[PDB]
Amino acid sequence: PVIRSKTSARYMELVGWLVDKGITSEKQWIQEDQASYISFNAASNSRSQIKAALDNAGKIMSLTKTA
Amino acid sequence: PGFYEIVIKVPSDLDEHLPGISDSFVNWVAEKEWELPPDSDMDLNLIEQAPLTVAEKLQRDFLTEWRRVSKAPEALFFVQFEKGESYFHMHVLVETTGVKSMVLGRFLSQIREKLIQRIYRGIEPTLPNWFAVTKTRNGAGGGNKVVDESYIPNYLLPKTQPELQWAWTNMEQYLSACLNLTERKRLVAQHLTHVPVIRSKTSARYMELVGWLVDKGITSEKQWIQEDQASYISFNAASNSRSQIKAALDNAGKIMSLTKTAPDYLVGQQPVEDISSNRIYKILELNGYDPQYAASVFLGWATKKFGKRNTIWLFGPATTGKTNIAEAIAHTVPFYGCVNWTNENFPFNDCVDKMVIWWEEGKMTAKVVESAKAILGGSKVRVDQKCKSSAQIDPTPVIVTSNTNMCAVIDGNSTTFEHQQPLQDRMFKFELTRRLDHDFGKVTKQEVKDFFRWAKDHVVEVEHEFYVKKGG
Amino acid sequence: PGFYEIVIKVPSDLDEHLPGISDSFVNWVAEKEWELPPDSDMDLNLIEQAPLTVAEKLQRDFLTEWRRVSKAPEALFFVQFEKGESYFHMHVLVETTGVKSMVLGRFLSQIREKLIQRIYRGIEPTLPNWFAVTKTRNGAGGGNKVVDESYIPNYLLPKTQPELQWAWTNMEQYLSACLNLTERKRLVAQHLTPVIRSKTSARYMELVGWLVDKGITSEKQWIQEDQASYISFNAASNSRSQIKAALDNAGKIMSLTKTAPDYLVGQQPVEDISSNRIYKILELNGYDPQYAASVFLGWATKKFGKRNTIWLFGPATTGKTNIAEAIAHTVPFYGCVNWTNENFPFNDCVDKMVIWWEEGKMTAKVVESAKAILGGSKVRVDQKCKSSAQIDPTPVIVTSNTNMCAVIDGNSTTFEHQQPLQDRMFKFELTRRLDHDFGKVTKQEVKDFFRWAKDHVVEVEHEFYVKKGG
Amino acid sequence: PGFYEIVIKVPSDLDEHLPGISDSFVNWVAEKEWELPPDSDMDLNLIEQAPLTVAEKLQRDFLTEWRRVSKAPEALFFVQFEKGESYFHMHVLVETTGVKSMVLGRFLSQIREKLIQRIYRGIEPTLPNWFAVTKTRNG
Amino acid sequence: PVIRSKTSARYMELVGWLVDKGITSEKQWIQEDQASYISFNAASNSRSQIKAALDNAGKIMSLTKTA
Repeated sequence: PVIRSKTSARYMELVGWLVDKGITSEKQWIQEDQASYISFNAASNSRSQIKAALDNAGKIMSLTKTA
Repeated sequence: PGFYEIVIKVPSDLDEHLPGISDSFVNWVAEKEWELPPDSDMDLNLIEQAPLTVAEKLQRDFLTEWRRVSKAPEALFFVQFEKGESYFHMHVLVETTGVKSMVLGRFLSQIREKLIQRIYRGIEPTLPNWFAVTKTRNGAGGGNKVVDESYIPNYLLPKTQPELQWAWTNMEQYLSACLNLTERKRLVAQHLTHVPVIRSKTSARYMELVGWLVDKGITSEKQWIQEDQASYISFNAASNSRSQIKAALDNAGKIMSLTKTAPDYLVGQQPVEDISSNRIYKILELNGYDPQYAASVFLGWATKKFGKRNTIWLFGPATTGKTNIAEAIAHTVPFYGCVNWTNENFPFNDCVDKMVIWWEEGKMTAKVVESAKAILGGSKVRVDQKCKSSAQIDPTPVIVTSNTNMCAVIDGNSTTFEHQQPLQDRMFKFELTRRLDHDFGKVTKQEVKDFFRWAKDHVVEVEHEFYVKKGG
Repeated sequence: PGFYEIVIKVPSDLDEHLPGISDSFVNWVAEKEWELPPDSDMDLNLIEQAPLTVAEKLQRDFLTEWRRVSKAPEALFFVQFEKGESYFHMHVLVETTGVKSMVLGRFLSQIREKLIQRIYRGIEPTLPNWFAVTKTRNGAGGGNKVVDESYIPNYLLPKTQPELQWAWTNMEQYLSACLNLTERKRLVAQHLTPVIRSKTSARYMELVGWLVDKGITSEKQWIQEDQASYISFNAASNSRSQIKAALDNAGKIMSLTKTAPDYLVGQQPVEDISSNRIYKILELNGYDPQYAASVFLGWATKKFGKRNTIWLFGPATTGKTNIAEAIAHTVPFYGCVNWTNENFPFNDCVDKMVIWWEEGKMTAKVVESAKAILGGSKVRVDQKCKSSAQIDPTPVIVTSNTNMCAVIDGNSTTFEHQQPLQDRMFKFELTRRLDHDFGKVTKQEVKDFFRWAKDHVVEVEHEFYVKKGG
Repeated sequence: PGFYEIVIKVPSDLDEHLPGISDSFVNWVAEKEWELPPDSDMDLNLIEQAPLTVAEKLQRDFLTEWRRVSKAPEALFFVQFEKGESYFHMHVLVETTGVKSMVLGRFLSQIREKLIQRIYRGIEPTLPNWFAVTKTRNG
Repeated sequence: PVIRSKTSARYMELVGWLVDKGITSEKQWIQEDQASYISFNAASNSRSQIKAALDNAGKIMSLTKTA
């Protein structure tokens, strides 16, 4: 299935925009744009979301795409 | 433009929901037959008849009352008659033009009363909350849910023939998708293919606080109180505000770890009007060195302008116009670290995750001479740590303030001089032999800031050499 | 000088937009040919012929009528004949000289009627809104838009062949940019080149302020000053989620801001120093109380640096602990260095203003950090079950009876770090024992001693042995 | 001493707000000019012309009608013409002496009728409530 | 400063009754009035409040009263 909501669509768009630039960890986020980083880090549920997004992007890049 | 999701339950059982209804109403509702348009692939057998007419009358009266009470006949709307699992309802949508959130409650009650007095003719439906508006939270807590245009293709259009019955809307972008599954599916697919930040009153202030903190140079709780104790206390009243302090501190640290150059924080803002009063000026003029040339050399060394020769070495006994300036610089910069010359295995243990490498009364070691030459010659290298993993040390301006000849690189229980020329061709020799008086006073951070700023107001041609020109 | 943006649609299809037009007009529209200037890179094939004549006549008559209704023949203008996606239009621009913004509709209608009666000969174009003025807001609620000279190179000049057909203007700076893409692009490239208010936070701020004013060190003093407040703030659902935070915040605020000398300075002057217990202890032992008082004044005010430490050496029960017992009770916060714990000896000394060392014994595990702490130098040390913390230069006092220079290292001792420690303290020789009727030192006695010290300042010489009493 | 906050929305477009206006009015509004007084440092280029004359005529007739209906020509007042982003609005203030809050509405209606029958020459501006008084609550 | 609320007043009355009746442990509460003990031991949050009030009463009696 593909549940949708106001909190999941933003996360989907964020991960889709991140995987395009090849984000590795939080270090690359500040290099690209710290404004968007602090925007999401301002919330309280983003701490547990960024850690999962990093691993998800890593696992995706390694299984689908090739160097 | 936002919209309000109004829920209007369509009475399914006219005998139970509308006890005592006149027979004329039921006759007129049952005699009205409907037929889908010619270009409509929807199956009419699944769609009802009397409930369809009831929903049509209800939504028509609702739209009429809304246009009459809001004075906005050109307002957009989107009605969709569906069939719930146990009762019929409608996902009515009306724009917020001319109707604020603090007046919607009264208009809803007025429209409900008008519908009960006109359609049902006084008889009020006995359904659990037959007329209400979607809220951001269940109960009387959350407020009116002001959805967006993306809510239509995200919940209404995805529904197909089984749950769909009819729909009415004046928007030009959802005209053919009223009674056509193909158009609805096409719009849903287009919306999914089309699809970042979030705007909130609680995050907007945090985004400015994190930017003001880095501007003021705060990297801990003491620095926050140094500016204003009341301001710091205001941002730590509740647990949510307390965790915010730690989050902001961590983010500010990780950001400062990736600025662009150290001088970005050391260089002052406003110019200098009296440099003679600065202690650095007197320290440089007493040892026999042109303050202007020394300031230019310091600016070029801190800005990574020399590259290979981007290093300064203050010679002469300890505390001779060498230790005071270095201590002031270390106290001014956010983080610092003293090179542990005693620990030849991991002398850079204290210089981990630091912006400046300070060598206070310490001799050069041969165990980290090759790796240190890379950072001194403008090159990156990942050195080890004391019981910790390695870490890349980007080209950072190193400052040496020792008394013994640094060329005598020690290699354990002996001494060598093979690294004399290699280390001398990438450092500046500052023969600061003059000793400061007991009443000289320690240099402050504002003094270092003013010195670094004046270094920019009076720039001179800095020559890449070993021996720095003295004050003639 | 501003300009008015008046849109004028050019009827393309003369049969549909101008029904009933005479054949003579169509003949003139189709016969009049046009040709770009010699220095024009635009393609004439893409530019239509019939609409160009109509646009030229329209703009000419419009300028002629404007120069008459405004009384400004030398006014600047800028016309650009373009081609929309489904209808032709012109971005006519006229200066605001002569004609105002409020009295514009009348002149516009008059010019439209004249243009009709002249070119179209009574027949009015059937194009929806074929003659109007660009408003400041999309709708029936906005005044006439008054653009500026910068509006041309930021909207009209960027446009290209698929859009443009012709343009007319008298400005010396925009003549070559009317029928030339190179000049248009050149001009386009040259012109472009926290606090928070809340009822739940105000109470917390007021509580922090009251605690800082009264000076609540630990939780015990809270109940002493007020019990109802501690009961109310503890009755909350979170219980003890804010009490400890407020205590730590107040402690840190009072430590970083104020210091011990702020309170050690006595208020009123000393009336009799001989009656003080510290003075008697210092005099009976054969040491000039004046130098000791000056040393204490300079030590709290961290004015010695390396030698910013006192070492009251002597046998036990010789007026050594009696002074520290009062010095620690007078100051707000106090601690004790645990010499037995070689790993974390500074377990109790956490954010304290005065560090008292009772029967201290230097160890090899903290011989480096000790030299920096006692010597008035910033240094970071690892805390017990807590992160590291920098102990800023703080007055430290020792009251041991053994040799502090002896560095213990398990089942042995080394005197390598003897001179560094000897050159950073003030050794004493207090051998006289105090009687039972001497009594302990009070809190006011320390303040009186500090006041007498400030009242009698002498040169403090960096000597190992303190000057004895002559 | 209190004052009544009166607001007058000057027609931003006479052709759209005042349909059928006489030609003499437009001619007088266009041909009329003004200059900066001696003790004035405001740029005349930024200040409009026709709106200035319109506001002057409006405030003059309003003050005359108020002094005639109140029988207090020596009363205080304060008129200030503004230039809004969407439309032009005037801020008129009159003393609350000799005029109660009840008869204030009747006097306002009377002067409005006089203005629409004399100034506008029987033309009602299309702007919503072109003339009214500010209340203590938006509504 | 003092927070005002029903729970605050209830806790104040509780600690007052405790320090008046000389209660210092859970045994004395049952010895005097075993009904209030079971009444306050129902809610989960009240269990921590009981210990907090006990400690507060003990400290208050140690600071004010003497041996």
